[PDB]
Amino acid sequence: LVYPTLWTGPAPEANVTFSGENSPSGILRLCLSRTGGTVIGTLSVQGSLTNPSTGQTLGMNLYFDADGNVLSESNLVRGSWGMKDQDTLVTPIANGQYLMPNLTAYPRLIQTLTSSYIYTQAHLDHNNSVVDIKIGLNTDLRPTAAYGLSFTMTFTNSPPTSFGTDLVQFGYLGQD
Amino acid sequence: LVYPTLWTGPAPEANVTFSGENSPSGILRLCLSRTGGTVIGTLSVQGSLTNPSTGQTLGMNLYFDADGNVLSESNLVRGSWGMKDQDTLVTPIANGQYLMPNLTAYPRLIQTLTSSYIYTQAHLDHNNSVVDIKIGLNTDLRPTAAYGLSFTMTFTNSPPTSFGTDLVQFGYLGQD
Amino acid sequence: LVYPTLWTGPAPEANVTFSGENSPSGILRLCLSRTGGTVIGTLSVQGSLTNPSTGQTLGMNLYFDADGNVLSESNLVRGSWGMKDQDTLVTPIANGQYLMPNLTAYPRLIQTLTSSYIYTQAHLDHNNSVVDIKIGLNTDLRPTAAYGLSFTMTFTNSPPTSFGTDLVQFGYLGQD
Repeated sequence: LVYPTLWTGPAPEANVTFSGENSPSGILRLCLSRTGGTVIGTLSVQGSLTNPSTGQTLGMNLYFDADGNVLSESNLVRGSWGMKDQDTLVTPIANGQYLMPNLTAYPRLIQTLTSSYIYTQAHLDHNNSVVDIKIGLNTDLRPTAAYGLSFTMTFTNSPPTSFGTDLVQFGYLGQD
Repeated sequence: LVYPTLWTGPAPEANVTFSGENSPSGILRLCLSRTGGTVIGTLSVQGSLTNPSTGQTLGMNLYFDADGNVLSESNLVRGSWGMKDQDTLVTPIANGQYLMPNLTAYPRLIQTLTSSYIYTQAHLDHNNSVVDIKIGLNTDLRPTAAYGLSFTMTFTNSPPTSFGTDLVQFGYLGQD
Repeated sequence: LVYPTLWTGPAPEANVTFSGENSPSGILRLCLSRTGGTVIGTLSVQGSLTNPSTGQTLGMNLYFDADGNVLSESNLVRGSWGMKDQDTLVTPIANGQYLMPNLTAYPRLIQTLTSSYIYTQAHLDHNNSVVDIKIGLNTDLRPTAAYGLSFTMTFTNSPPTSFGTDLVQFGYLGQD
């Protein structure tokens, strides 16, 4: 048993709208691969807010069904998520559940467990400005969702109009 | 060749006894998977100390035999370390050596090599306080032990009565 | 598919020459393994400068051909890069492209994309000094190089006459 790889594609186009935004104004480069029990995530985000949002934090939620497909309520455009085949996405995902966060380790809708979060930080293009990122495993999700993956970015002060981050990695326990 | 996965299970109960403590009062969520020559670890820790520990540091040591079994003298109760089968533990570990720290990269009982340590840090439930973890590969071990992982946690001042960390990750070169 | 593992070996001898030095005065411990779409790197560096360097930063470039062998112009001596067979190093590298950074995600010769970089940090043996490490995916190349992987270490003041880092990890998306 070798597991599939779920991703947004290597070099995707604008594929994420942010809270209170009309059209998609950011690119999310997410990719999940697995060995043994462990899923490994790689992440990089860049966007530009069309409005100066009065708030030091800004977030972005992924919600998945039982097979690992992204649900429409997510901040990611459905089109931009699938299985890795070479340098492309394969659209109808199969056996995605294996790359999702383990439901016993990271119980659904329980926000009070530190053990279900990953705190990390990413560097920003301009200056040595750092963004804190907080990833939430199964913590933030809608009734319809089976799994989840929340990304919350806090800025040193007020978010810039435009930003790109570096490549940030993370690991967590896979389901099954 | 596909390697096995060793872990404390996905949602273990109290399973570590901290130095100077009578009963297990801490939960260690550890998991080691592998591809190629690299072993990937995920760590998350929660504890509470029945007495107020006069000391900034707080450690816990794992000692393994040749097959990758946790030895009695470890801070982990040995009932709580096994192979992954779905969400369960399998108690006779077979071929665990592949997840142990490479004996040539990280020689036994040589504490003077920086290359044998991983310095990382975790976030603590309360505020955002950090705690510095220092994993030591084969550095701290008993005579009878074959391999070792030692975790030391330095708190910014004095350890709290109770605490839970986020999910931390680390990689190292595997044996064989 | 099961991908190979490329590395400098587990406990290599002096195998890297720093920009300006005539002989190798450094030890690079690097290993790349892969699972699914993700390549996972481990890194620790030890070196000493035979002169006092007027330069706060310090850097070493790896340049690879189509199969993932290191070219001569790389700061790493060629002798010290190969495939993993247990604790040894196998020299005709076959099928190494899979461990190299994906060319669609991390375009060649392009340095203005933050997404092509991995900012991280290592701890230095003496005190709790950190050194900032910036890995560049295909950003620094020679006309002959197919792929590239550049490490730049910025020190808090001038770089010391000798140093050793702890073990540091990163992930990126692999080619094919």
